[PDB]
Amino acid sequence: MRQTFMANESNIERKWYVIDAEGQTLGRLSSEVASILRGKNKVTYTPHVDTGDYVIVINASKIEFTGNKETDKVYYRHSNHPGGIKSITAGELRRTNPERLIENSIKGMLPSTRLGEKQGKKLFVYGGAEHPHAAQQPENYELRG
Amino acid sequence: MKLHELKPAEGSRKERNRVGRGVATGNGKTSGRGHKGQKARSGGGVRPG
Amino acid sequence: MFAIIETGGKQIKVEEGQEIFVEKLDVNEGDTFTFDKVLFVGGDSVKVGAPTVEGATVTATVNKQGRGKKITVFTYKRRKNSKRKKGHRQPYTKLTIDKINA
Amino acid sequence: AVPKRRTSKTRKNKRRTHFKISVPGMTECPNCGEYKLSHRVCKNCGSY
Amino acid sequence: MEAKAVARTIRIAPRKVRLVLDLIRGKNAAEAIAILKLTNKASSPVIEKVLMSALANAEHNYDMNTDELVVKEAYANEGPTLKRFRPRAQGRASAINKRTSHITIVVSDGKE
Amino acid sequence: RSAVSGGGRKPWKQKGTGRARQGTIRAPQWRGGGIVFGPTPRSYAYKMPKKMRRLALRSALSFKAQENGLTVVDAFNFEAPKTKEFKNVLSTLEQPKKVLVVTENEDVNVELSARNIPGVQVTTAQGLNVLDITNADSLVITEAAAKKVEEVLG
Amino acid sequence: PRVKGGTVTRARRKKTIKLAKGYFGSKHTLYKVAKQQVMKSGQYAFRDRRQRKRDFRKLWITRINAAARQHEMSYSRLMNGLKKAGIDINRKMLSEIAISDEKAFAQLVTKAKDAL
RNA sequence: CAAUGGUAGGAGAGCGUUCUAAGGGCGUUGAAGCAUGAUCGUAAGGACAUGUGGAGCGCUUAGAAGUGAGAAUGCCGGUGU
RNA sequence: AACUUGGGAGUCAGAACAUGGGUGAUAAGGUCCGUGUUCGAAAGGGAAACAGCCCAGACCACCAGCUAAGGUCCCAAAAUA
RNA sequence: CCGAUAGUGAACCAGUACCGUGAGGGAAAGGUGAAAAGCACCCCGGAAGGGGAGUGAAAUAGAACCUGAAACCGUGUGCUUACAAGUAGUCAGAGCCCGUUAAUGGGUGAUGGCGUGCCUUUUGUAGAAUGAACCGGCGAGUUACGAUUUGAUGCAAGGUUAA
Ligand SMILES: [Mg+2]
Ligand SMILES: [Mg+2]
Ligand SMILES: [Mg+2]
Ligand SMILES: [Mg+2]
Repeated sequence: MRQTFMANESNIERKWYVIDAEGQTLGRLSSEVASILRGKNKVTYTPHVDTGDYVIVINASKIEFTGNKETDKVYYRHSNHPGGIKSITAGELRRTNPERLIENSIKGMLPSTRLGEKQGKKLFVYGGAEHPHAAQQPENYELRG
Repeated sequence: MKLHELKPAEGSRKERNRVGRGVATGNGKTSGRGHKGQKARSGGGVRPG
Repeated sequence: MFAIIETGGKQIKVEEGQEIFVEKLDVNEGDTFTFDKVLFVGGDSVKVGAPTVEGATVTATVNKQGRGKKITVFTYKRRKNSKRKKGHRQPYTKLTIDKINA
Repeated sequence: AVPKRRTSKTRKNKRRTHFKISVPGMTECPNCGEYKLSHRVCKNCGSY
Repeated sequence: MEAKAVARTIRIAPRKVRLVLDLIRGKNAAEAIAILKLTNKASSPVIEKVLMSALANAEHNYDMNTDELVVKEAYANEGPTLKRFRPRAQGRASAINKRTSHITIVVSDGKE
Repeated sequence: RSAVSGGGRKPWKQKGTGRARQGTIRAPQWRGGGIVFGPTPRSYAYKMPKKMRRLALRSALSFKAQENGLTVVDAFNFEAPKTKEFKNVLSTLEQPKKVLVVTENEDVNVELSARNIPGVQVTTAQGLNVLDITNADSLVITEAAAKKVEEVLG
Repeated sequence: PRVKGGTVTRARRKKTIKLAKGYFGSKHTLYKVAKQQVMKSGQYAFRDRRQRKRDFRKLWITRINAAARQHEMSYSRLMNGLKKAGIDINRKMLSEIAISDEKAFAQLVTKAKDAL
């Protein structure tokens, strides 16, 4: 138990990032975003505290799918009522409520712990060029190739 | 020898084995008899020969 | 002013004035120990040793050769009348670094 | 029909958090100065 | 600074008396007496007797003013239950506990 | 479970009551009746071969003779039982608190003179035994008793 | 001679109850469940004293990967290059140098890069 | 230098409890019990301190056993849900 | 290592997998034999979870290192090689 | 040899309370203190109880009276807890309280990893197979005689006695 550094809220510094979803594939942007807001790009990563940064995804209506999973790739959900299952294709989610699409794609790549939910709360997705978070002074973030 | 320092002959005495007292002794539950059948019953076993 | 020493089967990052706890060494209380396996020196001037740095002894004063807090190792198999219990207390040596050499 | 397990002390004391009585709806009697039930006769004096 | 009164082996179940005892803990003596006289539970007159006894003990043994007195603590703990039975159907007999209570009230002037 | 009073009827039927099957009220698990394997009256004495008995006596006496714990006196000639005189005799002989006095035969006066001194025991040459010799810190033996013991013990 | 079981059952049960201090409800008061929980705790502690070393190794790995990718270099390549260079600093010490002295870790990155 | 997972099961070494023998001790300036504590040993387990308690009890060596419980729809009591 | 003489046992319900076969229907997580392994009595890593499959046998510490089977976009350690 | 679940069923008005038509069956229940010195008097209360005063070395020794465990029930608090999925622990950990048989200290615990009780019986049990409401006490390889084997010890072509 000798000398491993542990981060706590008294020395965590979270920053803000904008990520453009124009011309990017759903899963490949989502995995990198999940890595950012988990805090895994930080040298000071600590698994029991929420190190990591806030992320804004701005365009999010320009996200693309390979193949033909626009018409395939159906999202199902149950209402907890008998026969209470309904579905929406990925293309319909993109044209109506594209913020939910990217939110859910990134959220599914985060752990289902309490920390995971808290970290997924640091994600703000907008289906259009503009965001209201100018007071937070975000920096543009380019996705790794 | 003295009556407060008396010693038996080495190798003459040995503690007897008490059976069915805990599992660290090795003879705890079934007491060295295995599990079932005549051999496990009290007064079980069969006439010699 | 910041060095990496190799002792026990481990490595420890030390700077002068620090108290370290290592696997038991063969010294007495109040003696001086010299670590001669130094892999890295930091601070303003950096010496990155391939195996060791070559030279760079680290001297320390040894105090309180002791035994750690008692662990009680216990294990049991479930429906088999099998369990084992035994204590353990690791010996350790407490040293205080007083010189990083290079 | 019959309990399947004990009720722990925690569960019991949770169930009886709302098992209590309220203080009486009482007011000082204007004539005699002693407490009485509001809209009732003051039993110490007998007024109103 | 403190006055005590205990009523031992009161033939009322302590779970039943602690309901009324919850209303007067930490209250002023006058308000406590009014609460007791106006709440309609079987345990109210019994607790009132212990309260008045504690107040009298205060006044008579320690000479403290019974106007600055607060109900410092009030509790009931179990006493020696009495075991009885009820004849149920088919010849079976079911136990009945007639429980008893040790009721303690201490009043204080809240000073030293 | 046989010697305990009563308990000869089956306390309740074997099946149907929901209770553990029982057969007597004095079974060992029941309170108030039945000890399984208790003490029984018996003897604890055994025998050792005769030569071993005499070797044990000789070894006890030899141990008491190498520790300088063997004092030989000529005679006792106590004409009346008097404890005080025997105590003075023992003190003049510088004997430890625990001492075994050995006479040739049963000296009534010496026996009576040493009954009430605590830690002094009287015996004859034929009455010697290993436990008594090993208990005493010193032996005070009369010359005639010494010769008799030498004759008897080989 | 008879011996009744006085003052050994209590001491043995009590020092297990004391060892179950802080457990929920029945598990710090009743001997039967306190013993089971102390047993399960001994087993868990034995397993976790081994799990701990691999958990901390993977923590150090993650930190080194994050520190290395700031120099456009993967963890795999960095470790391979440090082996090529003959450097034998553990993952623990690498993580601490990256946390404390960024310049020194940059120097280690270059010395592993030129060992290509 | 080598070995040390383990059930039926074999073997060995020990920890405690009551009693007895002998020696040596402790106790109203407070014994045994009980309670608490952050103490010691590889385990069984051994101390120390301080409260409670108010007259008995350790240690050594050796002898005997009604010598160790979590389970038997166990038995008796007490107390819950 | 093996064998002989003696003291003490327990076992006589086995399971899956692979493979050579009978039976059944080139059915069964079927049943009966031959052969090996594992479980039984085996923790650890992998196979999502999963006695019997794959890797591998826990004397006890360590916040050291190298590998096996399996892996290296995120959950989740390591190639968006 | 037993020291109130033991030792007689019965240490105490016990073959008695009690059960049965009857033969019969059959309990449970010891301990104030050295001395009764067993609380004069005052106060609340109808009383029961209590608080003073006093007796006593001691009164949480006050008559249910030596000690007074555990289950169980309360009253206060230091730290925590109302977005969370829990065989309840363990490993890692900040914050907040505290300070010990002073030693890399004690209490709690945001959050992360791992983690389906125990016994029995089974090829195999988290098992929705068995058993235990909880706590305490009691509760199962013994003794005698013979046989055999191994260790020990004497003596040895001899060894040993039984009544
Ligand atoms: Mg009827
Ligand atoms: Mg079950
Ligand atoms: Mg269930
Ligand atoms: Mg049941």
